[PDB]
Amino acid sequence: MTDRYSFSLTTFSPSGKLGQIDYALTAVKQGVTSLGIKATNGVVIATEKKSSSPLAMSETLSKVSLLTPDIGAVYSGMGPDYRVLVDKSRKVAHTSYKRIYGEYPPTKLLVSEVAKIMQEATQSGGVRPFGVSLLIAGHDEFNGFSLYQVDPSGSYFPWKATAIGKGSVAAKTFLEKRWNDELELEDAIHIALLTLKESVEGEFNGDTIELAIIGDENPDLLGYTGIPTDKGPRFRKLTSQEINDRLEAL
Amino acid sequence: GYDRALSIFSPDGHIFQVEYALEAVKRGTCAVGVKGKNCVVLGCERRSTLKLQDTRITPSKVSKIDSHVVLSFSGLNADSRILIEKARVEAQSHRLTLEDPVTVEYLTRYVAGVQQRYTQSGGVRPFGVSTLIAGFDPRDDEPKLYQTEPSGIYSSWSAQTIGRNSKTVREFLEKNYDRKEPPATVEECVKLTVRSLLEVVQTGAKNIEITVVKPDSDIVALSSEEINQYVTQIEQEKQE
Amino acid sequence: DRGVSTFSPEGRLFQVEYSLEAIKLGSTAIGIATKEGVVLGVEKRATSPLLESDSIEKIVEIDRHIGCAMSGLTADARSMIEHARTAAVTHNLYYDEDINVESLTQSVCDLALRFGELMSRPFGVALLIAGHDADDGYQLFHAEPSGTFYRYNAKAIGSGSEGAQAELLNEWHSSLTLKEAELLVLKILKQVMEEKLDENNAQLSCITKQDGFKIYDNEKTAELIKELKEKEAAE
Amino acid sequence: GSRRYDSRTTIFSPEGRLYQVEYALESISHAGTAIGIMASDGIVLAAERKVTSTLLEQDTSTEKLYKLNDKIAVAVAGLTADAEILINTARIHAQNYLKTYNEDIPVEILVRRLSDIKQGYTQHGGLRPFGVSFIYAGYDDRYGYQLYTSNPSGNYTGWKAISVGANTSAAQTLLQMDYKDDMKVDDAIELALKTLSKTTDSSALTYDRLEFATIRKGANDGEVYQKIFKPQEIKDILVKTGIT
Amino acid sequence: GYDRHITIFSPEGRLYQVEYAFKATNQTNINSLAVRGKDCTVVISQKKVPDKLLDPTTVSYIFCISRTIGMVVNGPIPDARNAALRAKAEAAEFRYKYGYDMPCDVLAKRMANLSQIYTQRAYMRPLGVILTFVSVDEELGPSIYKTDPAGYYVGYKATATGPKQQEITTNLENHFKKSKIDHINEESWEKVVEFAITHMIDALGTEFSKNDLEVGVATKDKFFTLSAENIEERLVAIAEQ
Amino acid sequence: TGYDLSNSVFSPDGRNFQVEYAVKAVENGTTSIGIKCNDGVVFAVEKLITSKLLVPQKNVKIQVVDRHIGCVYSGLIPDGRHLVNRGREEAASFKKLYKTPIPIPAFADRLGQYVQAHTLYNSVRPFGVSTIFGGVDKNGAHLYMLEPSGSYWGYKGAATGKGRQSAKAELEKLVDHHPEGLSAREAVKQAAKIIYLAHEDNKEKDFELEISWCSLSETNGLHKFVKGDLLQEAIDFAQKEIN
Amino acid sequence: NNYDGDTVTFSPTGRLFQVEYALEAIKQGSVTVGLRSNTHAVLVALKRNADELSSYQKKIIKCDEHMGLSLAGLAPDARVLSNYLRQQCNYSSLVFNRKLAVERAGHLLCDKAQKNTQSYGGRPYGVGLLIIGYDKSGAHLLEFQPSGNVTELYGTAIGARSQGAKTYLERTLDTFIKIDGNPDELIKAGVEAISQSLRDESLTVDNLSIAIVGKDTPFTIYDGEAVAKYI
Amino acid sequence: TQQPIVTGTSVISMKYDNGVIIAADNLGSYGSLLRFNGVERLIPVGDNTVVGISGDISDMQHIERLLKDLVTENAYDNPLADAEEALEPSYIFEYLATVMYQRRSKMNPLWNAIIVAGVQSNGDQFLRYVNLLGVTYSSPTLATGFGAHMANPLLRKVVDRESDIPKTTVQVAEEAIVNAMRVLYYRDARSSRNFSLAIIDKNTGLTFKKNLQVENMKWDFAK
Repeated sequence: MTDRYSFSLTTFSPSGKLGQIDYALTAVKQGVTSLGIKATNGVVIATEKKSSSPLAMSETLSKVSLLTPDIGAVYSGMGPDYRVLVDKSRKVAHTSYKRIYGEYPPTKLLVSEVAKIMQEATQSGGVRPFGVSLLIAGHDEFNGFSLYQVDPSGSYFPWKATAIGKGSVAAKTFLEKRWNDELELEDAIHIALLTLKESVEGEFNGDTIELAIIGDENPDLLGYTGIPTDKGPRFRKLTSQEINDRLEAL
Repeated sequence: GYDRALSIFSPDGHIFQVEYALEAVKRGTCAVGVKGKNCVVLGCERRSTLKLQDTRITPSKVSKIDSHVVLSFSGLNADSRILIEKARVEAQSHRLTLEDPVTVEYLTRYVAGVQQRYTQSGGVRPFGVSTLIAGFDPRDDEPKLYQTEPSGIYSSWSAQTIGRNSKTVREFLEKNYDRKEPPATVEECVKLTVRSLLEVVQTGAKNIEITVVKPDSDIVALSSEEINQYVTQIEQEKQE
Repeated sequence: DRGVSTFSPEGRLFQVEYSLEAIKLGSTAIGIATKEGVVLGVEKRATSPLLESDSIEKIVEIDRHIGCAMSGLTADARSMIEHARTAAVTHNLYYDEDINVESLTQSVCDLALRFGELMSRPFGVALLIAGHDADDGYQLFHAEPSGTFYRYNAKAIGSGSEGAQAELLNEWHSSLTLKEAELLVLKILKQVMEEKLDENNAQLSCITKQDGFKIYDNEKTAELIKELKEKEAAE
Repeated sequence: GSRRYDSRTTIFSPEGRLYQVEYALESISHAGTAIGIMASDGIVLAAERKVTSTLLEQDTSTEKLYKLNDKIAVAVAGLTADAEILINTARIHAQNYLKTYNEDIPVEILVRRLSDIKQGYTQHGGLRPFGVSFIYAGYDDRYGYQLYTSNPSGNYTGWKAISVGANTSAAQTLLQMDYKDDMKVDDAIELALKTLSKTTDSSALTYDRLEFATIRKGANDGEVYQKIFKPQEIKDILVKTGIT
Repeated sequence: GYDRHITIFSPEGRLYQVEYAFKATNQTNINSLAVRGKDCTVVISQKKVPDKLLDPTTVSYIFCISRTIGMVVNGPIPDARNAALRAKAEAAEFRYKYGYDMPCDVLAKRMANLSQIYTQRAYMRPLGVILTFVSVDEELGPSIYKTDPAGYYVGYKATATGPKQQEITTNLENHFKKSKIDHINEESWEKVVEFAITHMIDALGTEFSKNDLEVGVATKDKFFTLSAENIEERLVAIAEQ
Repeated sequence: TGYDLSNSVFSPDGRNFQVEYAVKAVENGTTSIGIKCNDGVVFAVEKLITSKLLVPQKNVKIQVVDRHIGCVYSGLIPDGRHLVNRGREEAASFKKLYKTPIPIPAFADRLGQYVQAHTLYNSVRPFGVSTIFGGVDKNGAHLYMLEPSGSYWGYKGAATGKGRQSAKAELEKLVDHHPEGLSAREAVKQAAKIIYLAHEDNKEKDFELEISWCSLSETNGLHKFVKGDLLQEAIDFAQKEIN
Repeated sequence: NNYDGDTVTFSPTGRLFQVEYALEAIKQGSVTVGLRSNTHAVLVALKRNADELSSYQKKIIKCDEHMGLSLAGLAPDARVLSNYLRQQCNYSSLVFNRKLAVERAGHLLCDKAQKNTQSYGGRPYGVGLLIIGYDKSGAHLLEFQPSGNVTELYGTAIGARSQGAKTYLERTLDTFIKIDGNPDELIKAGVEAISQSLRDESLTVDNLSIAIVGKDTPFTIYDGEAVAKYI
Repeated sequence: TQQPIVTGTSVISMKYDNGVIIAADNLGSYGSLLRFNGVERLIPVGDNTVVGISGDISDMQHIERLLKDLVTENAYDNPLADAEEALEPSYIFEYLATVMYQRRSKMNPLWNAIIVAGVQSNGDQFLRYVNLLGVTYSSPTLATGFGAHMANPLLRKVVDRESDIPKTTVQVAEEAIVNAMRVLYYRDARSSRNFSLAIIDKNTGLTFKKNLQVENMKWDFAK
């Protein structure tokens, strides 16, 4: 035995292309649409819960994941690759930051760590690149609210608003017309729901849509009282009912 | 770890990776070495395809390995730095354990050994570099000039050249260098070295570098104007 | 591609067979064993007249009682010589005696098949190992990259080997003197060399019980070349 | 076994070229152009972001210009993710040197170290090289203001003015034409922006498509200041030099 | 075309070795079904003993992973037992480290993560199996969680696996469309097994003897398999109404 | 194509062709069988006499594991020995930690997991043997057969090698004609007959019969070779049935 | 063809070509014979020279006072395998004060060769061995193939033209097995056996190599004028 | 490095004309506490060897498992496992002696003193000693611990040198051994009344006697 694949499986072709990265981006293109919009007082990330079977309980499959109390993530592409990246991202937030500085990392630096992991799967021996693009939304004291996209290559970019996957080209055009620097969080949620409806074929309700926000601190979700400086997580996943309430004012 | 045998024999008994490393040397800028009666001169070609270069800080082609030995090369520039660093470390290690600086032959034998090792070790490619190593042994006034190549073979030379168009300048040296009477002075040796490069170089401007090494750690690099005076005198004798 | 340790359909290791081809391109080396000593001779083959030929080192001392000549990719021989010298000295340290010529040769040949995916390829050089010990007297061995070694009364390796070996077949007998062997190596080297043989492009050496391993001066060899010329003109 | 699938990233071609290095250089030729110009009183770094969007958050964005320490900065051309791996290594090397000798690392020593790391990936390990070319702008008290470049081969060279990325042939000709030795920073700022304006593949050169930086002794008395320009500051210098 | 031999991307962004592992899944020609009751989770699977020289008691694709968790496998037996041994080791280690029984959904995630690694690392091949984990979880109640060679997993109200999974799936879908609830509203596990067998008979259009089936039942604090005589009693009750 | 050049590669069918090619080496080997009786198991194997120069009864093929398990195999003999060596290590570590001798089903999985592991990577070759093994433990007699894929099941009777079809048919008759069961001494006699009958597929060269058994009443649950008078009695019974 | 690039690949008919190619190296090797009675065991080997100036390659290697072998094929591989046998014989004596049984020595050689046929990167051994010995159960002769197959025999031969000697031993079986307490006659039978494999060349004084082990006879090798008695 | 916890006392033995005899009591002491009263310290290996062990009982149980494994291993691929290639007393001793010396050389000894008694293939008597230090020696009589000081003097009166062995019958030898065990019970505070005795004879084989008791004792003179 032993892993005898100690050589790169991603290499430059004569034209300068890194084939395996391009092919990973193609897998992302086939993936279900997900989006993110930044407001003045928050950020929203959303996607469709494309259920593989009606016998499947789609609530047990989480496409939108909490990374830290103030940082959340969504994806387009290969689900299993995303799941392991969320596990690694949660751990690296602790090992390379919280266990050193006694606080959670700022959004840009956690994004940087996830990007590094994705870059290494593009150069290390005997592995393929991750077949996902991530959208990471978060808040921290000194940088405020932010939204980042991370690609299979490991490259990352900050966005005011964006979309990835199936109908991203049409969705990004829709977002360009609606986005301004004076949006409140509720306005951004409204725009998110409008944008997402275009790429969804079948049912469009709280049970088929997954949506989360980075907004105000939620002391009701902290689990304890007594420490004034601890005010609760800014990440909150909207319920099925909360989504449907905003679909009547749609 | 990556263990793949990159340097292997072919049916005709050739190791192509070593032979292709020589082709990288053929592409590199020309280097020449000439030993006189009491000195050795190292000449190097600078391709003038790159102007707007900062010549103060750009890596120079001749490198001191110790205060008494120098090394020049033709081939991959990045590869040569690894050989130069290893040679410099070994030179200090030799002083530390033997309490005497390296002989020119010893330093050559070490660098050549490193090059050979990279031709039958797994997971590595050969160095795309040939070197000219020159200097004087401690407390000795006899000039020394050696050559190494990617395969790891080395030998001593009265005069030698490596790199692009080295076939032409070797032709010149073979008819102009007399063994019974080598260039008796520094002037004569530098003149013969500049002459040999002028067969190949183009403009005698910032394209020719000259370094003179004398006994007892006396090493100096000639400036543009000093070399320009040799270039001037050579062609004025040629107009006849 | 294909394994470095692969067998051919004929039952031979590809890489070993290919290294033997590299040795055929090497400069000639000849050895002759007599009851008065063993002689070793080589063709230097300088690539240019500006190359100082006395820096070409194709005959090498392993110990006082063992010498060695090489042919092929001569850079590959350096680690083999290093190992041989270390083995000879180490045995003297452990046993307070000289090592047998055969035992030294066997130790060198143990390195040969240590390649795979250890070193990445076989050695591209063949060795003639000559020496003397009390048990078996004057000996000459031929060490190959296959790991096999044969003892020889006389042997030639390199580019002019099959022509030289046919010549050694006719000339060798069990009563040869050391002087006769010296001239015989010179005669056969002169026959197979491209350039005209002189003291600067050829080198002689010998191993005797009394004086041990010695590389001959260019002045000493020059006299033997002159002695050869005169005796060939004598009939 | 596994040999079947090995691309062999560290071999010579019959012509004596390194396949992967050559192909990595081909990749870099499609990256946004980065320019460095060295003057007597400072250094300029100018670089073009690749076809952006109106929804990109520019003021928090960085893809071209990176700080290595207080005295040295780099301009990137190639894979951004690859560059950040090397940049972090370079930042650590600078701090290692500062801890060991209690002096800031000389520019060339940092450049040589990163270049040696790139070289290693071309000779051993069987891994793909880094698809990155750097322009190093820095200052130390030995050589003063210095410009270097390094590429995937691990070769590095010093420059008075240099470009990497797209359209380097056109850019280098324009720089060679207008550069003079007695030039000052304010003149060099103008040359860098004028060169990018002519070589760009975009229709017009605007503030949102640029990253800009200067290293000046325009810091109060014998010391050096790095200035990573803000979006509004790039907009102002574009108006000042008469490009918009 | 070596992108088809190892787990690297094809130009279409596909992993062919993963897709071919899904095909190996149906090599046994066996169909399985899982449903949830009020207090239990039932899993049934076809049993085929084609050789008379075989000892039929040793032919099984249902595994007792822990006291609480059961696992049925769709795919070749060597890969099935590989996955079974690992799942047993993981469940035991979990209890030792964290002081409570490994939940069904957590074990499914863990095995799914292991599968994901085989799709990304070249030296390891995917296992040609689909794993259906069942239990009555102390927090979530009756649970069905299914893993595949892509590293995908999800919870189910009910599920089916095998060559004729679609027929069984649609049959189950139609029943839950009528009842409008996420489970079989029945008190005893015996009647939930009877429901499971009845609806497999309806979907496949075949009758079963006691030796043609294999049944596993999960209740609070234990998972167990039924004997041939326990299944016979189940078949008799089905025929008598 | 090219899917059959490397181990652990799935073909578009979902097949591992290298494992299927290992089966061909098994089918090329000599015939070996196993019979499960009332309180134990019997193993028998065909040994081809390639030459008169082979010393009779010396080249023993059946192998013991621990003191209660017997193993026989058809195909590449060295591969079988490698598998038995591993089995002996597995049985030793089990007994070291748990005191009791390894149960037969437990032992079966240890061999199974090891053989299956040689289908997971391209750096190893699958086993070129099918192994028939078993013995007596606390729950009674057990007989198993293990294939190159790692697949194994429990058996009433088992056969592998060049004459497996002939042997299987004979075993199926015994199962039908004896639902109550077969005695250990009967099973030895029947094993001799079946090997003699299966030798028709290898009729060119003559052969040597080798039998072993584990029985609760006849061998105290220990593995023993059938020797001397009991072996000759079985040879006579076999020779009588073919004529 | 497409399945002979390495030892880790079966062919579609279930063959291992690298092992078969290693077997071919033995057939190119010089002939060597092995035979035994109930008191003694004998090896006879035809040594091969490179030319008339060269020595004749040694074929027989001593492993212990009671055991040794003869080789045919790659000689360095025989050195590796014989070194391993020397160590195993030695381990048995030092740890258990016990002379290693010849049958157990065969089992150890089989297992060592097998590992080189199932793993990537390695290669099969390219040599065949004939092991003779005298232990607690009398005289023994073994034949080793680098496939891993080891076989106990009364007599055999391996190498080029070994079929002639093997047929002779098959005829003489009933005669030479009875040569008890007469070492010279058992060697005569072995020298007569190896003669059935000679063509153009005959057995000379530096050509022939003989080894013997028995009841009160340590493993000893005869070369040179010591075999002139049998020419 | 450790300390012995549960321990066994003397093992005694001697040669006679046709074989060897060995004996040891059935106690496992816990310091001065006579804790375990049914411990067998003579362990037969086949039908030709008996290994007697004193010292640490946990280490004794480990050695017992090594010997059990040795028999299993010897039977592997060995058609003559119950004949010419059976385990000899000399093989069993040399193996144990190797282990003991290796363990002391790693500074982690098996805290025991061991006597291997048996008869070889050719009928020769085998009797040799080995301990925690790897020290070995042979003698017509051998004893460990207290036995060395009290049993040997009595047993040496029967067989004083090699030439006394053929003159010593099995009845005389057993009588001497049994008397020595009584003397040890009188005088060793870590001994018990109950003991085991084993005879290995070249004609009658291995006779293993359990549940023997020290009898014919004198106290009456308690004056």
